[PDB]
Amino acid sequence: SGNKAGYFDKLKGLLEEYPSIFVVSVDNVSSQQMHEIRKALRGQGVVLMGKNTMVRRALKTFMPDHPEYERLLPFVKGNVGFVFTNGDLKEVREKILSNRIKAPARAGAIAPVDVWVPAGNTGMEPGKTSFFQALGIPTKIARGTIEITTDIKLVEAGAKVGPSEATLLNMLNISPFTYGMGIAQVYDQ
Amino acid sequence: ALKEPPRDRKKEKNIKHNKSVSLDEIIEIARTMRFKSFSKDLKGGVKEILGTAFSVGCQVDGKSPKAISDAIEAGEI
Amino acid sequence: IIEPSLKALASKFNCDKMICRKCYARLPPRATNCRKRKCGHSNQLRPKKKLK
Amino acid sequence: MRYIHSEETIPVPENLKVSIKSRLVTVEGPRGKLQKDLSHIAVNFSVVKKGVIGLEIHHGSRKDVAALRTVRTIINNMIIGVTKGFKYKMRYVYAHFPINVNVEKNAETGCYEVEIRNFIGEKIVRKVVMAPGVEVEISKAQKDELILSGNSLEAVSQSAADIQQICKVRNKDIRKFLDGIYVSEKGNIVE
RNA sequence: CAUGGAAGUCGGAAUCCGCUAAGGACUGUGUAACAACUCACCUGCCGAAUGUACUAGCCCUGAAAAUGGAUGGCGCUCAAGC
Ligand SMILES: [Mg+2]
Ligand SMILES: [Mg+2]
Ligand SMILES: [Mg+2]
Ligand SMILES: [Mg+2]
Ligand SMILES: [Mg+2]
Ligand SMILES: [Mg+2]
Ligand SMILES: [Zn+2]
Repeated sequence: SGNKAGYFDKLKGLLEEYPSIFVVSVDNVSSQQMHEIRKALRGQGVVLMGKNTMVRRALKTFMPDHPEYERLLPFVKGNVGFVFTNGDLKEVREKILSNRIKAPARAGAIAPVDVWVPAGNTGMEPGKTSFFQALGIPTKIARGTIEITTDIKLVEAGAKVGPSEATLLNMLNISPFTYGMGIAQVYDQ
Repeated sequence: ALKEPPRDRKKEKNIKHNKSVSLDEIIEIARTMRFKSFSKDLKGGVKEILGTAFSVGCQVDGKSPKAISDAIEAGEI
Repeated sequence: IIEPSLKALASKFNCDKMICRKCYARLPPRATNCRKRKCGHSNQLRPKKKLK
Repeated sequence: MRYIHSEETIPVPENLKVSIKSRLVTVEGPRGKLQKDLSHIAVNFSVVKKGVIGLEIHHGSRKDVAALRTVRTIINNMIIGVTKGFKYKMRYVYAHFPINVNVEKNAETGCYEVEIRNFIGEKIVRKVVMAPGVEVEISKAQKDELILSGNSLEAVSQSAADIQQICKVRNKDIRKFLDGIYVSEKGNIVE
């Protein structure tokens, strides 16, 4: 538990030195997103999240260094991280909201909103028409390009997406999911 | 790009471990091209990385690339 | 010929089994002790070798 | 080591009715009614809350307490079955010789019977009688499916095992002759 | 580094660092090779015990013979057994 021991002193060093703490609700986010946001905020501020501290903040509450630590006791529920920074609250309100990735479907992901393909010309190779005929989508090949004559409903909102439609969404570059950082209430704001 | 001088044509069927290279500031200069592509703070970690990268060559003479990277006693630049 | 998924489905009931070394009994793939009584619930098992 | 108190609870949804008398359980809901007798196990039933049933054993051994969860899961399976039913699926697998089946309708009683012909190219006609309360269908969604449906898991599963156990190859290497009828998925009627 | 080709995955010998709680000169699949997938590993749920060897009490396998058969017999299970 070498990193556990290094976690105790690193956390103790950072809590006293930085007066401002920002809470972030990150869940099911790709590692590359934290890699890029870490490189973007490398100069100013350090982001660090870990396992739940059930009593580790209660120890800061027992001794009087910060009477306001015990006010933040109930706020921890699960998968909530902390951001330590010295910038202003107004400027940090939207700094970490950048780079919202476009997550593709995962062969059955529940679409919150109805997904539709607007009428147009795909322009891709007509050798993939067997995929369209698998779903029975009316498609006409014009100038070597597959064109959807009439809009066909893909999947109802809240219903499981068909595996073929989910696969077609990957090369069609359309999906209902957009993953980004979530902002939780901080300091009873 | 060192490989202990030119590798004679068709001299790779047998063992080709004769790729020893010198350990000096030349590797640190060549590291500037990478310029710490993956973070590495102020590139000190990248400097140690590139220094220990030629682990097969075992640096030059007694010194080893791993020992050189482990010993944090050289200048940053 | 048999399509691979059906061949796997049928094989799952008669190919992937454990065999006791004392009474030749068929056991589930993850078993650790024979269930029959004439061998004393022995733990001397061997996998069923496939046909190839 | 004798355990003083071991307890578990079963919630009940606001759709069906259950009544127990002399260790005889009666469950009735939208899709029918079922009966089971548990007089061979010493368990104490009680009503914990408005929609929770509790049951327990006092001064039991480890072997006696082990059986306590079995009734809990049986009663939960019955509760699910009487409100959602059960459904099993089967596939036919042959390499060269096709196997043809005929699930004829009710034979003057609630029981169904299934006739199997041309198993590994055999001229035997083999007859199976299904348990009462179980419905057998030939699927129209796509080819090569047998549909089993019913109210009770024990009857549906045992009938499926009867179908599976009746198609057997003798005096041959079964690692090579993979002919037979097997179950492939189990689930509920609704969703 | 050899290499149609082998970006970990014919292969030879090495096997480091960045940033993290963790995500590899790779755990396999896959593939011309990659990628991909997975694995390892940590975290999201959870809610108190677990795992690995040994020791000895009862019971069981090991335990096959000839007229019909003997804890003395009937019988006995919180024993009428130890
Ligand atoms: Mg033979
Ligand atoms: Mg244990
Ligand atoms: Mg006596
Ligand atoms: Mg007594
Ligand atoms: Mg006496
Ligand atoms: Mg006594
Ligand atoms: Zn055995």
